[PDB]
Amino acid sequence: SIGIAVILVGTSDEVAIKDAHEKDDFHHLSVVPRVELVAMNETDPKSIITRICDLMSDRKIQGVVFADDTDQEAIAQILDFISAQTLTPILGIHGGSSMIMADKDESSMFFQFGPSIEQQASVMLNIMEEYDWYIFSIVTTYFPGYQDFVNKIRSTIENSFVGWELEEVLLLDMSLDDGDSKIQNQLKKLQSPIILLYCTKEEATYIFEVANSVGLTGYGYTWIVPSLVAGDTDTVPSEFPTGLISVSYDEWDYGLPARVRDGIAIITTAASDMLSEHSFIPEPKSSCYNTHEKRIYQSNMLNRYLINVTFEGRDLSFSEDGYQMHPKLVIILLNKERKWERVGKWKDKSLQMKYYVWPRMDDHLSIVTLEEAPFVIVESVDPLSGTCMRNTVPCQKRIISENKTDEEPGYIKKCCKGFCIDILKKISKSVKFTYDLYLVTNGKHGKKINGTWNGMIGEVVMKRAYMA
Amino acid sequence: VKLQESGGGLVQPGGSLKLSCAASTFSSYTMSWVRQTPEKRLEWVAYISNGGGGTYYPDTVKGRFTISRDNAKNTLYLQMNSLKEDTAMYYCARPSRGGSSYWYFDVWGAGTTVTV
Amino acid sequence: VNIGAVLSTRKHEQMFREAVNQANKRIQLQATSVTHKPNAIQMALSVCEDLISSQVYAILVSHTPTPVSYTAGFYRIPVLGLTTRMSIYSDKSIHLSFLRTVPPYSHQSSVWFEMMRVYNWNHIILLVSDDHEGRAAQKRLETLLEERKAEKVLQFDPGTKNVTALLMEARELEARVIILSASEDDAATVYRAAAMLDMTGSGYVWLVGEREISGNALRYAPDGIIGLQLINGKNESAHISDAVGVVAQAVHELLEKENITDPPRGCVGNTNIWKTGPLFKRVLMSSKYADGVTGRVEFNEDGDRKFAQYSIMNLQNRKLVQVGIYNGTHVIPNDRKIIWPGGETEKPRGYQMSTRLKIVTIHQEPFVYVKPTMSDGTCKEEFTVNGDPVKKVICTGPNDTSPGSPRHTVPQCCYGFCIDLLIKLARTMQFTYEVHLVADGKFGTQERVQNSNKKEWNGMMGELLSGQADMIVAPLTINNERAQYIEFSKPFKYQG
Amino acid sequence: DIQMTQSPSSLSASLGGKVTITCKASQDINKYIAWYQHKPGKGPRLLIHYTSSLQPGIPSRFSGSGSGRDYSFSISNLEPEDIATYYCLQYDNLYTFGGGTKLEIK
Amino acid sequence: DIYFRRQVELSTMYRHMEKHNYESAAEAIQAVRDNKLHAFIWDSAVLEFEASQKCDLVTTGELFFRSGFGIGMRKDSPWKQQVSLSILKSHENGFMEDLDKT
Repeated sequence: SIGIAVILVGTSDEVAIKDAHEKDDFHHLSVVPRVELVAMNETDPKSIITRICDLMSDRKIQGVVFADDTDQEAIAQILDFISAQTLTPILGIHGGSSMIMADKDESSMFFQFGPSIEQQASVMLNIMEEYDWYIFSIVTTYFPGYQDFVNKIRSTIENSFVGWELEEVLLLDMSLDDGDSKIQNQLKKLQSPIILLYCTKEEATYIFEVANSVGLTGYGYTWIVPSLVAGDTDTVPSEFPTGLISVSYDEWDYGLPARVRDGIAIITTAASDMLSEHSFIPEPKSSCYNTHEKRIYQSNMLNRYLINVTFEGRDLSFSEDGYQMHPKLVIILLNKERKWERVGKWKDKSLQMKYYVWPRMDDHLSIVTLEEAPFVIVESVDPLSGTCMRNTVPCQKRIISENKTDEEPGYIKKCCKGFCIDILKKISKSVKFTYDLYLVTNGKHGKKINGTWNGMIGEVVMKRAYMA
Repeated sequence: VKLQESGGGLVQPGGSLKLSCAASTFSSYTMSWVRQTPEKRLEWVAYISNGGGGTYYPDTVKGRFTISRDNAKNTLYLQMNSLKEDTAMYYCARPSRGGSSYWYFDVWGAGTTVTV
Repeated sequence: VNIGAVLSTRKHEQMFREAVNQANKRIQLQATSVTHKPNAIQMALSVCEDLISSQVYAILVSHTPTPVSYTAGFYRIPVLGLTTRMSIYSDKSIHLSFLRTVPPYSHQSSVWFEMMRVYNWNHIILLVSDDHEGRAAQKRLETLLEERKAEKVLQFDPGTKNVTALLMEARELEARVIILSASEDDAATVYRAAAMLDMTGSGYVWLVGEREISGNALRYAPDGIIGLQLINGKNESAHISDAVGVVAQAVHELLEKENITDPPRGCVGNTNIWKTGPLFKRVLMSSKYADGVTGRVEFNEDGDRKFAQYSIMNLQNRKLVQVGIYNGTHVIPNDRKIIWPGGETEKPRGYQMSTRLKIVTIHQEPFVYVKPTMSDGTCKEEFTVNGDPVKKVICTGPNDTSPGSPRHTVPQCCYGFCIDLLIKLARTMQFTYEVHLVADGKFGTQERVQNSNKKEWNGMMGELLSGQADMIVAPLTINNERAQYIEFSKPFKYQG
Repeated sequence: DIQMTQSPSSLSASLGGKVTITCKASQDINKYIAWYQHKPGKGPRLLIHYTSSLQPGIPSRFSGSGSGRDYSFSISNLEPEDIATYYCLQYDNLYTFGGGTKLEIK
Repeated sequence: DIYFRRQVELSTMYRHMEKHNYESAAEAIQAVRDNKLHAFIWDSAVLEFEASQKCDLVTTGELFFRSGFGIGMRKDSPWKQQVSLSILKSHENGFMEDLDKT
């Protein structure tokens, strides 16, 4: 006998959603919860309020779940209104993002389900920190979450980033603007390649009209924006270029019925009896018109308990601004036919990328070397970052293994120093170069046996696009 | 899905008779069953959740009763000890809408007797 | 067109509709019914009992105004001025746009900053409670400081229970100017603890914000308090009249433009973002007015009036007499005879030149030694190789006597190179001085702490920055990073 | 746990009369009600939900009203296939039951 | 640590420095004589005194970062013109030569 709201989505399978949650055995905790389904598909504020507090007036309701299709603003802030008006816990939402910003003061609320915008920026650095490729651009249009975003990527890009170049670029606001005028002055600086900003889908279609007008669409560039602008769903216009990779947390998240079970478990596990030090009996609210001063003592004890609760290998927790504390993460998705194909999974801090090189990127060379005396020194990697600072060279060494699987060009990129590497870093700037540096495997460098050559000359005679 | 009881008896006065009720999806479905008085009262006997936890009784038969269930064979297990003054009929009842919570069944069993 | 309303004063609703017939000279208008209740939730229900006829209108009314800035900011419904003094309601992150008429509580920033140039330069310790109401004013006054010097600021969010410690620390600091911007119960709390500390008396107390006059505060203040008050800020009839005036000027100006399409008349079936919302924001943000009944009102980026006229008051302990007026540039009064209890001479600046200084040192031989004392407090008198008296001073040693976890401070005894040079400088320059050792012993450096964007200074130099001392006499090198804001001297020696 | 007590002891009525039996629990139930009927030796048949919501296959012969902890349930127009005994269920804590009554025909 | 962290060409040396640092001067001075630490980097105005009393260690010559220890004051205190004079006066009439001779 606890009151749990449902999900009102105008499409889905409420049977799988019912069945998923009803196998979580919440005994050994205090009373057992319950569910009551209803549905709506309209997205105005008034229908939302007169349904939420109608259900509040009928049932002794503890908490509220909600998700409709893919509208973020048409839910957000309205929820912060009803939560602070009712002093009752409310789950995080699907069908809009539960993200972009829980900016109001959660001293009477708190609802959320999602990674923070900075945990997304940290994993966005570690992803581009898998191969090369330091932070290029700055967020140009006005996110409301801009000054924290840039002051966190600035405050981490200096005290712990492995030799990064400058950011000659700033923030404008082309909403009040007449058109393509000040966006023309920012398309010059904007060097190569870049990082895209946080904007809207319609205004991305706008800024891509300006970028197509100047010539930034092809041109050898890539673009990272973490999903919230254009990748909200499986729908994209054809005016998006094939460089427009983007990371989210979700293709198997909230909408899943096991996620629904997880959401049921977070509110329900935080029992009043589980609060053994403060065995208080919750007196739920009557209706959405009064009884707001009765929860002054109850909700503060509840605010401390939602953070790290233990579950059945699914320890979900929230920050003060409502995020995880180990959020569910996905990798960047890319394709070229209207374009999101899945490439990855991230949990704690791992990446386990599907390829060790980015496809779609002649002056690209492979170069094969050998570890030896004062010429090419091979040392191990940093145990916190993987890359190399002074060396700044992959040296993707292959492993010889059992004769049932191929070699390992995903073995960890051992540092390579010496005198020839310092020569190579000058010879690259002398004309125009691009490395693909890797080691020999048979270990028979500079040998001619009966018929053939081995080692570095062995990979010379096999015409493998080489230097030595 | 249908429920059929078995294991009926009170052949020892004050003994222990493990009765059962098999089902033919019952794994996500909790269980609680019923004895009947000579005044026919559908008094409760025991309580399990669907997941084996939540082992409880009402105040009539507390202190003597050993409780289990098996969702593989879709069966319950509880030995009747303090029905020794009754000529009761027992049936099994599977509450609707599943879960470790409880709702209103139409999914009841068949009905068998327990006699001293 | 009609005109929505939120109840506040009934006869003001009568005169606005009477004023609409006046505004009919510019494109015809009417007004609708008005409602306000004690239930915020309900009033959020009854927004589209008024928004059904909101296909081409704007309305925002004063008295918290919380459920209406969010509702009529959904469909991009243009929101106008009112009577608010909070700061969450001027932010391009909470709501879209809702012009303003009265300047906020923090927005009286520059009347103080301009007062310094009116009399004499001052140094300001600024007391501010821990809320946005004050962090905004701090940021604004630091943006004013970053033009063309302030001691420190404090934190007192929940300050209403024996908060004399904070005021006890400001007594030690060298500052006679107090800036206090808090609530009236916090004003009745600081006035208690300063009277017990005699800072109401021989000290000075400067009295910021409009939340210091009204409330128990005027029961609890001495003669000579200076407060501020805006011109006609409680004449709400003058507000509703200038409201109907600035909308009558805005309607004729907006109706003459193109792409004048209107939002729908349904209130429970809309889902789109109506594109004439930004055109309404554009025509309102550029609406400079000639004159009304409230003085000339123009508009800033926050939709405030920016040209508010502020009335300068003073308490002669029998009435708050107003002495002068404000107009962007302050008008210089002439009946302004500012008192202090005090008498009349203690009105200008007045800085207390301290003669007792606090010195921080570190253990570094052969420059500065550290020795435990004898059993009677006074340490061992010794002699040199020549039999000369080794001049020592009693350094206050650390609490962390032994690098572990114990925190016990003891009188130790110190001597050496820097000690002798400090002796000569103190005899030369008339210094009363105390010497206490450093907290940890890491010579001062810079790093990013508290996992954010704050870089504080560890160790000794942080104790110089935080006001724990006033001179550093130690082997402290000269670097580019320390000399960013710390002035040095000719450096004793030359080494590498 | 919470325990219930129904009352009183009888459904003495003729063909098509009116009787009403009350759910009385030790604690507030918020209209947590059910109603079942069975022959001696046959097995229960559901009647009533939350808002006295009847069942498809169950006629409109059964109605009721009440709230909080006290509920009344009325039976009329009874055909003598309902030689039964009527029982009320509460589930605030895990399950709750009382005495209940049996039906006789005079 | 500021001088080493500032330079880019010495960065690998700084990366070798992070795993063995100490917290005070006397810890490393005692640790050099216990052969746990083959070398140490500090000021000359401490090591030339230490090489005259604890008579087992030696310096090795050249200098890198030539500066001098100065009096640290708060910014724009009014003593900034007095103490910059009297120090020079103490460098003129032979006071500091008596001080370091003592």
